[PDB]
Amino acid sequence: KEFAYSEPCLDKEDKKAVLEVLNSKQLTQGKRSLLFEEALCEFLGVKHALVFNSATSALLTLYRNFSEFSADRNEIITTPISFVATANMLLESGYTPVFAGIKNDGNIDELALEKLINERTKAIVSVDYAGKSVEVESVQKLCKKHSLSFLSDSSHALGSEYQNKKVGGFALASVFSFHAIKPITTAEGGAVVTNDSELHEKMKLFRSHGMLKKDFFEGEVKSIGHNFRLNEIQSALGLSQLKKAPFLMQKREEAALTYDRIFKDNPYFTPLHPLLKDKSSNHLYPILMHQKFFTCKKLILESLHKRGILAQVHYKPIYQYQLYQQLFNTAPLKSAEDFYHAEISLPCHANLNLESVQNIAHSVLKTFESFK
Amino acid sequence: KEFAYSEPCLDKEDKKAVLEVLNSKQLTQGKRSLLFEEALCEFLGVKHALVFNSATSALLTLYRNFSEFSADRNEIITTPISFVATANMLLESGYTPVFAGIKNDGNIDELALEKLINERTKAIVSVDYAGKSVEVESVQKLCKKHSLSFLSDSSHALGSEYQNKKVGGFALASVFSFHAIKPITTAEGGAVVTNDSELHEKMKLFRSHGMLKKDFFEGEVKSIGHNFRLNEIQSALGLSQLKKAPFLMQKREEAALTYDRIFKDNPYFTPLHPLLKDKSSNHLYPILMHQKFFTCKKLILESLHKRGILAQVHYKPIYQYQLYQQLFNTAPLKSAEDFYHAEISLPCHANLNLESVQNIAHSVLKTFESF
Repeated sequence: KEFAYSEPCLDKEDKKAVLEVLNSKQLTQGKRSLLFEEALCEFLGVKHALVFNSATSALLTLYRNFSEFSADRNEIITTPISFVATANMLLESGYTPVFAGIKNDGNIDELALEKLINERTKAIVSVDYAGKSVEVESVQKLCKKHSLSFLSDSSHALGSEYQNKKVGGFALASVFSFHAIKPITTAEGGAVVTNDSELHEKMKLFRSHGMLKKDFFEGEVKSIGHNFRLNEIQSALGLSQLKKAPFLMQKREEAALTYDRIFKDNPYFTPLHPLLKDKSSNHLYPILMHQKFFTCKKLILESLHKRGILAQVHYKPIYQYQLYQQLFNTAPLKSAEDFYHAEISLPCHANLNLESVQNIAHSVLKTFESFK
Repeated sequence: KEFAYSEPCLDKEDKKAVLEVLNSKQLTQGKRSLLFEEALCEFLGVKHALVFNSATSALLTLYRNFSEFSADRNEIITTPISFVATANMLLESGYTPVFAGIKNDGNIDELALEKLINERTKAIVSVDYAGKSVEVESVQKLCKKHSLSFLSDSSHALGSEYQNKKVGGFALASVFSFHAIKPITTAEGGAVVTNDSELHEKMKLFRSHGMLKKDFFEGEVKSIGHNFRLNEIQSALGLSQLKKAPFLMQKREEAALTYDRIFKDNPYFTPLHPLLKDKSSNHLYPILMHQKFFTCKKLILESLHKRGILAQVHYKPIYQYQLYQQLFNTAPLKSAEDFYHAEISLPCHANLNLESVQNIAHSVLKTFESF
């Protein structure tokens, strides 16, 4: 009885909505992506939404279009505790990533950003790690104080709130992901949401060949564009999943709460969930091992896998990859290293019932006792 | 009724294939894209196939990866008669397009190509117009001679043939589209096929974050990559569609033959379909107006639309786009400007029955008669 760390959660209505699209003659560039984009705007309380084939494609369109590029303003500060894509797309946009420290919770350290700004600094890119909001008030005030763009990678955090308001409209722009195992899914897919109308329209054309309507037969191209559209089949699934996002988020919060209960005051590791101040998407359920276990990681992990718990680790500090060590040869950050050595993401998704969570939790405990 | 120039043609097994995926816990990065890639290899007779979210992503991926970029060899020759993405992706790859001349069959003229090869030339990019294969054997030589890469944008041409051999394994790599209205669809999708194993592996990495699998928990990244994966839902549809690609192509062929019959010896335009010498995918059915009609295109098309025929023109020559003026200022080519004014694409797709074709054809003639 094997448990992936996350799974898609599709139901009858989701399937019904996909079938409906298979019966029509518009498979792409149609009503359903617009409908999906409108429903996100409503859901998040923002003005503008664009859906893409992936969040990685959405990150790129944002990075390329928030402002024009200047070799004099070429550094962007971001976290090294993110999926590599957050960084890879900076490089594809011509920026140099500058890596900040993080906190116990895995989020970018709002205190340690000051130290790192210089003349080259163009933006801060934050990540709502595990779906937990970063300290928005701070980064905003800092970004204003320094004429910096605030960009939010909120891939994990569709549904998450900060001071009882849903993440999405705190930054110049925010990226979400609808990858298979994310809070809601379109199989693959992402979005950029924004309150700036000019940004929206500019990254709308980047998304689709830079084609402006004209004759009906003829169009105009003033700038480059790709084909990063999200098709109608995946838009229908998105609509359908969105309509139940608060229910799905609550099923995960329930899993989190069962874990907390059973894990309370254990001698082995610190779960992050009880430390939440606002509502979270609960994309991941992280535990942070105590130092004594660091040299056991792999053995701890293999021992979990053998019990059917396919635990993962989020994330390897980005600067540690070969690509980043060749380009920047970055000096390690202790906040990053410690978190990486400590973090384990346990199974957490909407489809896990009480029994499975109980079994998994008790079983995690047996694993750590196995050592000492 | 209202006739769009092309449509998807899905059936009950297409619909059944998609449901099997929704019932599964694997919606992306799964068996089915591998299977679809495999089935594309078997269909084409090539060693490697990679599927992407769109043909534009496949192009960028090929363009960025077929060789390392050098400011010295920064010129790639291509046709101006192609969808824009063909060039937008050259710009994004830092190359400069050199627009060649076209034949009146819409294809890049394989003779006006030597004139253009200089010191900074890296590759030739042909487009298989309307599914018609370019003069492959003649391009393979001009590229072998001048040490250039041959890259084929065969977007429209899955199923097409050259000297009774499937288009796909003639170039260094070939790109196909599975967009909603292409020979087969995955709604949105594309592919790069190749017989070059090193290039396959490199493009595979570019398609997915550059992530190399180490053990279960860790990987390595040595070069950037994106997220241009095709998911399991569309792969499943791809497979179901590919299995009937020959049937669908033969429906489009029959529709073209009907047009051909009704249009025989007409005094208004010349259709391209009868001119073929090899099997084509028939992605479009192009007709070329006689010179004396160029002057009224706007009114001829509006009255075609008026009768319900949603005809289209492929293509506005790429250099005419504001963007390409600002950059290269390109002086018009006589062959491409002509073809542009002459061309109208009539509806052509697998679901267009005999009555419909016989009606559209009749309406087309009536519209030209009234001028």
